[PDB]
Amino acid sequence: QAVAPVYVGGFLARYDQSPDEAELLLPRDVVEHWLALPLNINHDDTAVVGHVAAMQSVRDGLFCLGCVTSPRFLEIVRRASEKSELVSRGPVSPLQPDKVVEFLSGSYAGLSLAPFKAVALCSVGRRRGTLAVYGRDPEWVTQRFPDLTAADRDGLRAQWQGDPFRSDSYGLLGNSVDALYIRERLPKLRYDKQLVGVTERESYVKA
Amino acid sequence: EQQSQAVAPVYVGGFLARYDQSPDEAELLLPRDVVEHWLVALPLNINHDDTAVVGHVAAMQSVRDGLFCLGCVTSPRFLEIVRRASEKSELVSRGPVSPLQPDKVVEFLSGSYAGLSLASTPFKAVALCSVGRRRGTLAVYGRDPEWVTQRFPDLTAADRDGLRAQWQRCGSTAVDASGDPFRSDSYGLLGNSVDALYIRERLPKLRYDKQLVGVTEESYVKA
Repeated sequence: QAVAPVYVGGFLARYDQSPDEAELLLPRDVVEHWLALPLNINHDDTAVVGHVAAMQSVRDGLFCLGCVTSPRFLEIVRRASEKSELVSRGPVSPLQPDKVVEFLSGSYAGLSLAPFKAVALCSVGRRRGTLAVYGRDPEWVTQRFPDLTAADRDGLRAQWQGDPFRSDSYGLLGNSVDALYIRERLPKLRYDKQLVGVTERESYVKA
Repeated sequence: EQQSQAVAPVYVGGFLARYDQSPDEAELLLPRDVVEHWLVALPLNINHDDTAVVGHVAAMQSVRDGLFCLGCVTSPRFLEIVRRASEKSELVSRGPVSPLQPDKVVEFLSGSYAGLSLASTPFKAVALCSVGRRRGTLAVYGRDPEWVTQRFPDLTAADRDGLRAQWQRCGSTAVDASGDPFRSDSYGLLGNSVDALYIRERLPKLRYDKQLVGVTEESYVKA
């Protein structure tokens, strides 16, 4: 099923990465101290598509696993995915094509952490290393990140084991044009890929 | 009343090809002698998608520096989709460069479909796209055909007279026959938008085009 739930994993922050804006600083102790959050689209709270299913502070940063569950959102995505050349091209070599997952991978390639508040799926995160990895199996999703240990995954696994989306296709389309003008979006995304060791050769990542 | 001005027609102009630009790919070659020979309004669509016709081409003219065209976006359904999406754009909310009146629809089109692409009897259609494969194909949107043509420094007063004779002569067209020619929807445009995000060097290409055609000197262009 295309509209079945979709899991998304990735780091919300990389501790060894020094941000340009002081406003983006997120030290380890701060995270461990203040450590379900809604999952929305680009910080629009009228665009909640699911929830954060797990959060773990690991060696390199704060890892998160979210679950996209909104039927309204997933249907919009399904329909849009059918009109995407990128999606039609499919994944690399062995991965099974999955239109909904691939469209999400292409559109919201990054994560952004807004106690806490919420995690937003965005075209690219302001913090580096925040690549979003989508998949149908949460176990598979966490396995895409070389940095995570079995113990890391054990902590995450324990955590993840009305329709909140109050937006529409028009809203996502308006957001899509903003994305086109984020400076250095692809370079930033590729840098993130490198930092977290995730490749398009073993995931649905499009950057 | 206000949302009415938003869905009024939108004119778009720009070069479909630059005679001064040597393309790396042979399939993109379009020499002046050829254009003249080849040179009933052509349809205007979104990224060469036949189910996404939004208007027609009002004028086409081979000038000194290339093939220039002027199109008219008329589709009520497409214009309404664009209007709704434009209300949810941070880019559009920031508005245009000072003197220009904010125009959500025009700004959304300027941002999304910043390029023009010719669909090679010889001429079949013109496509609005995120960025053209031929350099210098920047798309300039506006509510007035005259204003749009005036954005391009290369065009002479004589060049504009020829284009004008064409669009003032262009009354009703076959494309926009007895109804909306658009056979797509917001989902179709949304799907196309993800594709645009992965076009390499999109902004640098758009910036290069803008300078090449002198539009850098005021308009709704977002790049």
